[PDB]
Amino acid sequence: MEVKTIKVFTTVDNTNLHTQLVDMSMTYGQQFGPTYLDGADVTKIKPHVNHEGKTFFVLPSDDTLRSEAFEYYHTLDESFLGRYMSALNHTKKWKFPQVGGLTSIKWADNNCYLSSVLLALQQLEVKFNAPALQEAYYRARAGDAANFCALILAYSNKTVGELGDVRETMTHLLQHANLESAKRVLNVVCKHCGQKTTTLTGVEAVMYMGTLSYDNLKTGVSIPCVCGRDATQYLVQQESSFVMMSAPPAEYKLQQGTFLCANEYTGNYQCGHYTHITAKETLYRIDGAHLTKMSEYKGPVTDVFYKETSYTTTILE
Ligand code: NA
Ligand code: NA
Ligand code: NA
Ligand code: NA
Ligand code: NA
Ligand SMILES: [Zn+2]
Repeated sequence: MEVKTIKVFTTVDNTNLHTQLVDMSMTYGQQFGPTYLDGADVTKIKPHVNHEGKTFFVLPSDDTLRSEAFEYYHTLDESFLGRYMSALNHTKKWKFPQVGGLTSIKWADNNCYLSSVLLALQQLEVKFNAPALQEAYYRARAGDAANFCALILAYSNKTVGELGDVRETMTHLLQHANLESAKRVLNVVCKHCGQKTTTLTGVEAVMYMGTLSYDNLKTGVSIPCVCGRDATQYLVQQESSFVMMSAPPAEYKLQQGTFLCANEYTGNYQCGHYTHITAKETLYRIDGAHLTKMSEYKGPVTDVFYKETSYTTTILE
């Protein structure tokens, strides 16, 4: 007798494993719909005896599987799992060296922006609500980052090789972060329209666009008003474990002891390359696999991260 059937497990979350008896005369596709083995699309291939006992990813095709997928990924986007697997097939071949004491990514497939995201996240006090991200994030910190990168890509709506942006990616990822108690209060004054207090929560409490300087947000920054004037605003209260300050790329000085980490962007509107700046015993520039230690830094910066716990202004009235 030749082997005619094998047992395998199917899954949408790599936790709940569903036993299947596979007919070796049919493709995986004919039995399960689109099917993946460690990210590889095996929809069109027939089973091999060596597949016995292995785990295959499938698409959520009934209410139980849809619920498992929602519970794990925190999205109802039906294209998600397929995009995640498509990315994973490539990211499993990336290398994740330890550079400046952090897990970095050796350059491949225009992944510099992802390396900068990964490096930043390891330095923030952040956790993810979606179990897929939290579990992958833990593994990534130790150097097993292929799954985390594939997830970031899928959550971002980016494919492997696509040119990306750190701030855009962070906006997508932080939607799944533990920011429900993050709070920001801003005092806003327009000479025409008057005063108001703006309260922001979640992602909007930790991300700012317009200046790289947390000090400047504290002391006063210009912001457009609906009337056409420039109003001024300053930070009254902040409750979060970090803040991310972003601005269109420009030359900026970074001084050890005054920030957590940052993204350098060399380039312009068309094209650019993202590197990571951090500090340990001195300033570090981490460009994928490559470290440069620095005694000063003045260069093109787009995002600066700062530690926070709780801040309250001393500006009166
Ligand atoms: Na960074
Ligand atoms: Na995961
Ligand atoms: Na901010
Ligand atoms: Na302030
Ligand atoms: Na990097
Ligand atoms: Zn106004």
